[PDB]
This record gives sequence, C-alpha cells and structure tokens, in this order.
Amino acid sequence: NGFPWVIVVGPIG
Amino acid sequence: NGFPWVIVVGPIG
Amino acid sequence: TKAGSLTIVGTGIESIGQMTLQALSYIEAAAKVFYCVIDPATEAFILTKNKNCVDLYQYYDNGKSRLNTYTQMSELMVREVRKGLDVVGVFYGHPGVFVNPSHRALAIAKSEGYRARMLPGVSAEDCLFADLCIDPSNPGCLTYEASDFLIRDRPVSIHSHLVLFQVGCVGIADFNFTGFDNNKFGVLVDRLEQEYGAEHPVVHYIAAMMPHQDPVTDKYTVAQLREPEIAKRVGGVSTFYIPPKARKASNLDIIRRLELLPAGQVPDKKARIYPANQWEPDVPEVEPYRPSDQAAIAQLADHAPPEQYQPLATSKAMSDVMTKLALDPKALADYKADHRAFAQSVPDLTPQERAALELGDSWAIRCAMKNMPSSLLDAARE
Amino acid sequence: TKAGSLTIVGTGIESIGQMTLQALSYIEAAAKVFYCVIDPATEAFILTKNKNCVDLYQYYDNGKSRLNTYTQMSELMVREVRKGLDVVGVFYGHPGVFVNPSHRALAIAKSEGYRARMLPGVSAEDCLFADLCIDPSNPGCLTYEASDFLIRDRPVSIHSHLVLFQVGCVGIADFNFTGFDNNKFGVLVDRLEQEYGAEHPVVHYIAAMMPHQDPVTDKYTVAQLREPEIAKRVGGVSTFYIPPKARKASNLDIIRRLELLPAGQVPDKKARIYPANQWEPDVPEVEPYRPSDQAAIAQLADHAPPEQYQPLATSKAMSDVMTKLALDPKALADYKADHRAFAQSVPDLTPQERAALELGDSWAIRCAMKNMPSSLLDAARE
Ligand SMILES: Nc1ncnc2c1ncn2[C@@H]1O[C@H](CSCC[C@H](N)C(=O)O)[C@@H](O)[C@H]1O
Ligand SMILES: Nc1ncnc2c1ncn2[C@@H]1O[C@H](CSCC[C@H](N)C(=O)O)[C@@H](O)[C@H]1O
Ligand SMILES: [Mg+2]
Ligand SMILES: [Mg+2]
Repeated sequence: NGFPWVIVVGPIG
Repeated sequence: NGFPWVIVVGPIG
Repeated sequence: TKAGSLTIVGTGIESIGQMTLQALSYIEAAAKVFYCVIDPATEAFILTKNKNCVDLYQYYDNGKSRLNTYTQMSELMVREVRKGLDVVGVFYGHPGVFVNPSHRALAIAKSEGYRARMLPGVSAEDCLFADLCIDPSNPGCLTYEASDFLIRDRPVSIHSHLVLFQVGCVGIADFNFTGFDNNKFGVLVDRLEQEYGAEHPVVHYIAAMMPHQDPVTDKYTVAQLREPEIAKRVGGVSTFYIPPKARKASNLDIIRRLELLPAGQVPDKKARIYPANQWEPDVPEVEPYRPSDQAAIAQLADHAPPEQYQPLATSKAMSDVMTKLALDPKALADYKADHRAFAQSVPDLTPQERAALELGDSWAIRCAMKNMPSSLLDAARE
Repeated sequence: TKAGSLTIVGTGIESIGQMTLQALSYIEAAAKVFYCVIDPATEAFILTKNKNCVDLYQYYDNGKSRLNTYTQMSELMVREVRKGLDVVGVFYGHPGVFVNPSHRALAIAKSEGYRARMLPGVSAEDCLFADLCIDPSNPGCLTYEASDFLIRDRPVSIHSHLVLFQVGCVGIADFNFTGFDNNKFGVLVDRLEQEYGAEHPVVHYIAAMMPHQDPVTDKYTVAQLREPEIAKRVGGVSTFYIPPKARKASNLDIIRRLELLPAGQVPDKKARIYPANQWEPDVPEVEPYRPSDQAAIAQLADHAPPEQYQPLATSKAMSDVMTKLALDPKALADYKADHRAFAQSVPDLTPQERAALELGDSWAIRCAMKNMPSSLLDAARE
C-alpha cells in the first residue's frame, strides 16, 4: 500500500 | 601492518 | 574531557532482527534516546530497552519543509548533548545512508567539542544485495537518490549495477502523513528509457520489514512502468535496481601492465564466474561444476590445514573480556581510559593476555588469541 | 518441504558488536556453522554460540587460485545442506558484498530445491560512510573492486563519491599467508592521476576491527601515493575513498518538468545543505544556523504532535510475540507454517492482536500496534 513514508533526506542541493 | 588478508572475491571476470 | 556525547545508531530494515549488538548496547546505556523508525515492533522494542525515548517522527507535518523537520530533529538531540547527557539517536537502516539530521547533529556536536560517533547499520541497499542475490563488486555499483539523479543528470553505466532510492517521491521536498501520488514519476521513466531502452528490466524492490514477510522483487520493463496500475505500486519504501545491459571488455594496456597473460590469448569476456546475475537481460546459463570445479572438490578428500594456517588458541577469560569490550560501552570507556588499570583487574587472564590488553595493540591481542606457527615467519614486524 | 537449508550471514567489520541480532540467532540455531572472519575475538565468540563450527580460512593456501578455494568453501556448505542439515555460513562484514563463495553456495542450494537465504550485514562501505561522515545520497556513490576498476576501465564521476575495495592486491588472483607486496599499486595511482589530477585527495580508510581501535582516515594527494613509505601502508583491509572535485549544476528542463521554481531564479548550486563533505578540496565553511534554521528551532517551544501523528498503542503480549518472531528462528518457522495455530496459542493477546497475527498481513499488524486518529483518514485502503 506504499506505507510507511519515512523520508529523512532531500532536497540534496 | 596490512593484516589480516581475508580476500573472498576476485577475479571478477 | 567535556560532558555529553552523541552516538547515532541504526535499526537495519527488517524489524528488530537487523539491529546490531552494539546499536542495542548503546540504546540500553543512553541517558536519552531519540528515534525515527519504519515499524511499530521496532519502536516497541526500543521503548523496552530505555525509559527515556522521544519519537522524532512527530516533527514532520503536512506541507512542512523536510529541511525544517531535519533542523528540529538535530536540535532536539544536540540540546541534550549540551546538557552533558549521553544521547543516542536511532534511525532505521543505516543512520547515515540517505539521512540528513544524523550528519547535521553529529557535525554540530563535533564542532562544539563533544564526543560524536555514528555506528553503521544495515541499509536498504545491503538488503537489496542479499535479496536480489547480486554483489556490488560484480560489476560495480552506482547508487543515487532518484530526484537528485534527474535534477543533476547523474551519469549511468550500462555495464554496472544501478540503485535508485526514493523513487516514490520524485520532485517532492515536503511531507504528507497519507504519502504522495508521485505525479512526476513519468520524468524518471523517461530518463530510464533514454539510458536503457523501453524493453530493459527494472526491479521494484521492497525489503521485508516484518520477519515473516517476503521481499518484493518484481521485474518490469521500463515500458511497463508507464502503466498506471504498475506506477501506483511504487511507494515510500520502494527502491529500483536496474541491471547492466552489457559486459565491459578488458583493456589490453592494463592486462599487459598487470601481467595477466602468461603467454598470449584466452577465450572470451563473457565466460562468467558462476553464478550469473539472474536479472540481466539475455544472460546464458553458467555451469556451476566445470572440470576445474570438479578437480578442486576432488582435492577436499586429502586436504589438511596448511602449515602457515593460524588456529584459534585463546581462553574463556580472554574471549569473555573481548566480548565485554564489544557489548558493554561502560567497560569499553573504562578500558580506553586506562588500559593497564583495566587489564590488571581482569581475573584469570594469562600473563600474555594481560600484557596484550595492557598495550591495547590490535596486533598483540591477535597474537595472544591465535597460534603463530614457525613456518608463518611473516613480515608483520618488517 | 525438502530437508536442509542454507542461511548465509555476516559479522559486520568491528569485532562482535557489528553482528546483527538475527545473524546471532541463526548461528545459535544452526546444525553446522562454516565461518570466514577477520579477527580472533569474533571467531572465539562464534565458537561459544555453536558446538559444530568449521573455519573456511584453512582452504586458502600459498599460490592456490582463490577460485579453487571459493569452489571448496561453497561445496563444504552445500554438502551439509544435501544431508538435510540447517547450515549457516558466516562471512565478515556483509556476506554478499565482495564475496564469491556465498553467492555460489546459495545459487547451487536454490537450483537443487533447498531453502536458501542471505541475511545482510554491515559492510566496510557502511563503516566508511559512518567514519568519514559522508552520505552516499550526497552526491551519489560509485563502488568498485580496484583490479576490476582498472581491467574493465570502469568510469568515474568527478561529481560523486568513489569507493575502491581491494586496493592492497591490485592484479593478484592467488593467495599468500604473509600477504602481498602490491607491486602493481602504481597502475592504480596512474589511473587516479588521469581521472582526478596529482593534487586531488585520496582517503586511506581502515575501519577499526577491535572495539577500542580508532579507524584510519588518512588523506593523501594522488601524488603522495607514489611515495614508497605511504604506498607500503596499504594492506589487505585497506579501502580508498575519493571525494568529488566539483558540484554538478541542475538541468533546467528537469527543474521545469518537476516544477521546482515557484516563479523564476535562485542564488546558486553551491549554497550547500550543512554539513559540507570535509574531504572535498576547497569547500567553504557552511553555516549550520542560518535564519531559516533559527526560525525552525524557535517553533519547538509551541510544538504539539500533529493530529495525523500515529502514537504507539500496543501491549507487552504483542511486543513480546513480534520480538520472538524476530529473535527465534524456530518460532518464526512455526508461525510461517500455520499463522492461525500459532496466533491462537500466544497467551494474553487482545482479540485485535490475535486477528492481525492470524492474517499475517503486515498492514493489520501495524494497525493493531498504532493508534489511527480519525483525521488520518488515509488512502492505505484506496
Ligand atoms: N523496506 C525497504 N525496501 C527497500 N527500500 C527501502 C526500504 N525502506 C527504505 N528504503 C529506501 O530508502 C529510502 C528512504 S531514505 C532512508 C534509508 C535508510 N537510512 C537505509 O539505510 O536504507 C526509500 O525511499 C527507499 O528507496
Ligand atoms: N576493516 C576494514 N576497513 C576498510 N575496508 C575493509 C576492512 N575490511 C575489509 N575491507 C575491504 O574489503 C575488502 C575485502 S572483500 C570483503 C568485504 C566484506 N564482505 C564487507 O562486507 O565489507 C578489502 O580489501 C577492503 O577493501
Ligand atoms: Mg545498470
Ligand atoms: Mg569522486
């Protein structure tokens, strides 16, 4: 179902 | 002193 | 000398089991734990190991810049370091692989003169190598963030592995608790078509996060990624693996300078070492039991350890102290503060064992735990 | 159905502490353990955890092709699988990262219809990211075997990280108990000079293998690698890190297609996110506390968890069973064989907890352990 959502980087520039 | 020597890959081709 | 420390550790990807023994020991020893994890069983496990934990995930919010969240996450940890506490930050996987606030918090702590360390963990890329049965060494590995890959037009090598992280949030710099629709995914697919062609395989990879789960290892063509029902399956924990489309030939000048040719020619560049990458398009079946393999196996019957082989020759007392130094951060701190005092208070050590620990010399310790045959007459001293 | 299994696990790089909890649990559960490790404290630790261990290192010999050793190592493991044993192979670091015989043994086991799995571990590259304080995401990472890098003339990117393994045995396909002199090292230095220039930094990296040891993080110019006293320091566990020499500009077409510009222009491509890569040549000091950072920190005073935040809401019984599934391979096998039978024999579970385990659905389990606020009204179902 595409979970979880734990994004801890970006944008990189 | 450059030890140990545990090389477990290569040649690759 | 200065009070307060920051140790950042990982949990690995699969719930609880992919945490390292040292990550667990630092979580238990910490005055304060700050965590950002990917499943509730890992969260529950952490809360059983330390009485003073804070969930960093509560500092995300809808339409809130991830950069503002990262600044806040880093500041919550460094505030407690400045108060003289032993602080542990916990991020899922490897805490320095595709993580902003760990590097930020450690750099600030280090710059202000506090003890600062990152302990490595098992990343999603580590899981990918294990689950897709590939070795980054064969034939080299390029690893990018999917948005950065596009925005900076990062090069691909058609002869090496390609790994893309964050393929579920192309061009998205903020946050939503319900995830994103990934409306710019087609921009990534266009780049993959340009680099590899419409018929080239892309592996949709999701490592199992719970111990009973199977990984997702779903091969699609670049063209199939344009189908809405396939595109929709890519989410927050999706990674792409793109296999090589060709084998790279050897450079004759290097063959000569490395003296790899006894006399002259050989068969091919395609006579692969078993096993072949199963994801590569149109790769032939490789024979696991060639005559050379059968001959090597026949020699096992008469095998004896070579004269220069160094058998383990240690004691319960020495193995116990080396285990304690690895699993007890307080014991390690005590040992590092005074090798001699620590070494002389370990019971049951042999004179050699005590002497090796007193010096703290990695080579002396190795020498005390392994039999060095006369034949070995190595150059470790030279 | 078929008797016998092969599980290959890693120890990580630093003695004992970098082993995962699951690697340890499989070593303890195994009928037979075959190991190839990089320090005697890790070897001693393994021998305390299983009564039936074999050191694979004894199958190397002076002037013996490493390929023949790899065939023998793989065959010793698969022989015991064919006899119906639960076999564990143990390789230092990540057992699939720069390792031939693990991939060979697993492919043979899988092809013959036995249960075959690799568990990821902490690699030397994972240690490198942690110790050199770099993130492979910023600005991408190329990873090669040093001899393969030269022989196949693998491309470098001056805008991304470069990591080279096995820089201490350039052009060497055999083995010697006393190591090698590395007489073809100058061929590697020539390639680095061509790609980066004589004044570009190269970091000589050796991860600490004992818990009290500091890592080697020694920066040299490409030119300094030609000095015999520096060249001589590169050995069997040496890795090179080569930092980028330039920042790559953004592609205007992608900026447009991803809609990254609200109206028009911005300052620069060099206005870095803190912290800067400390190894890059001539990179400016980056401000950690810009006005945007100070504003984000000021908001912490009035912070409350967003309405859509999902607090942990589990029980001792559920956290205990999820921990047991992660740390007890026999419990996991029993659960995987019959979800319902297993779930119904767990004492003290709530009806929801029992129902979630009965289904084995990762989403049901997550739902049973976390409070879903009405606001979240997510699309996890849609
Ligand atoms: N279970 C999983 N399977 C595959 N990739 C995953 C994953 N969980 C996270 N990732 C990858 O990691 C990205 C988030 S960045 C955090 C990565 C983490 N520190 C690590 O060490 O791997 C995701 O977008 C995805 O590309
Ligand atoms: N302590 C250490 N520090 C740095 N690199 C190391 C290392 N030990 C091994 N390596 C690297 O690994 C190469 C051997 S190949 C085995 C790598 C191992 N499976 C892993 O997961 O890392 C060495 O030549 C070196 O490049
Ligand atoms: Mg590729
Ligand atoms: Mg570089």
